[PDB]
Amino acid sequence: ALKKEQHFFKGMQRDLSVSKFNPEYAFDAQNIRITAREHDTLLSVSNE
Amino acid sequence: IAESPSGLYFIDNETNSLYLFNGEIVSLSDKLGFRQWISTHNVHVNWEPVGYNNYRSFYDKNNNDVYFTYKDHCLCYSELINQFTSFMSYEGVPAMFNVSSEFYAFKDGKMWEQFAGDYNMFFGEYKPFSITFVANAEEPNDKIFNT
Amino acid sequence: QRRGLSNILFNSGLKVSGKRYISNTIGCANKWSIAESPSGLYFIDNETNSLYLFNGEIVSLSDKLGFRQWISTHNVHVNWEP
Amino acid sequence: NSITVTKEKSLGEDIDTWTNITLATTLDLDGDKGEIVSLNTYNNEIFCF
Amino acid sequence: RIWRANIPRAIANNRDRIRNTWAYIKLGMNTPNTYRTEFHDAIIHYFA
Amino acid sequence: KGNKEIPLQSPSGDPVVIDGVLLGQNVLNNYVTLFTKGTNDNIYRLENKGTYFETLILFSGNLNFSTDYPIESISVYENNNIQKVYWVDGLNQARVIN
Repeated sequence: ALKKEQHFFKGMQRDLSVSKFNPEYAFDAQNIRITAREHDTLLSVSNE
Repeated sequence: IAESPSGLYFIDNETNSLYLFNGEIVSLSDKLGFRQWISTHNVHVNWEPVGYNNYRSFYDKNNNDVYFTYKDHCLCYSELINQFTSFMSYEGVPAMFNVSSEFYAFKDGKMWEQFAGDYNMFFGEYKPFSITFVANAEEPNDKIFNT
Repeated sequence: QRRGLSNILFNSGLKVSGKRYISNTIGCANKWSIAESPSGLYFIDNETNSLYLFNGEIVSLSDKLGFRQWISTHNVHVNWEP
Repeated sequence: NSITVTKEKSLGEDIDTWTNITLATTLDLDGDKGEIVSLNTYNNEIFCF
Repeated sequence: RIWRANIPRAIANNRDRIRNTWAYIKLGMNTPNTYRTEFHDAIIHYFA
Repeated sequence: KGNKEIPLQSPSGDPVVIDGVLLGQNVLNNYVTLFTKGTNDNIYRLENKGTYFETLILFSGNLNFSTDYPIESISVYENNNIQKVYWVDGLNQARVIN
């Protein structure tokens, strides 16, 4: 196509206008863990 | 109110904020953008085990996770990164506590050892996981979202 | 302590004054993981799954340098014995 | 708005000081903020909500 | 999904465009209504 | 977002009309105490129920009150029965009300 955009997940953020949201955060997440637990999955979304 | 090495996490219903006292009061909800979520979920009624009405804050000593449980959701805050992680499927659980070097929870008259069963199986039931993220790149421009 | 770390105020007139807690929730449970050094006190807390360093303020070296998983997967309740 | 304080536990061959409440060392907070919702300790200091 | 409004022209002539080094731009609702109107941002196109 | 009127119903349920100009308020814990002037010099106690204010008229007389001297108050909660509201004008003596 024409353009792209990369999204990382440093945390979960809310309360911010959709026009001005930050791609580094997730708007809403259910049963995930972003810290490395039982495996080296830090800064990578992983299960509960 | 949940004690931790980092401070005292308490939720004030009067001011609609999730504070953290560590010598100075810091509003975590304002800092991390959760004013609306707490402002829309506050109630005057005090917490009691039969019906969750206000929040019930626990603390996972083994992993530095703070769970602000509610009657229909469980907002998890991680002190390792100082960020809210997810909306956990641990709602309506009366107790969540550490015994020695393991984290435990008590629901429906039984003790459930946490972080020990099969993935995506909470209290014997399968709960889904998801992640939502706004896609607004060059937001003045109108875009066709494709892949 | 097993879930505490205090500073025993002594000779700060040689009388043993009261104590002073540095952390009410963090404390070493295995005595033999404690190593003294000029930089501080390196101890491993099995309760919290971290490798701390006390130099006036408790700093989690495992979290700082990314070793949470390695210690969380290698902890045990049993005390050290030769 | 009132906090009673017991004696320091002797940890010697006598009674448990905590069970013996005499109300001889009370402390009253301001009544125009509200009732004492919670008492907590953090790093060698008591904090009252 | 983007609004675009032609900037008014001077009341004195009704022909001259708003030509100046700067200008005050004021959007508003003055008709009775009960809506929540999120207003994210506004781009102004000029000719320099 | 706009405002929503809250009816001032008495404990019997009848409407309670407030006399006139308000000089000051005071929220103790959940009781709002109004010091209003008008034809008389009134004091009210408003408790927010689910959808209405349970209004009581604690006094209706001639406590000399002026609009040029509004009210400033401090209110303490000692117990269920001793709930006081100390208030002062710039003109009259300091007063108390349970």
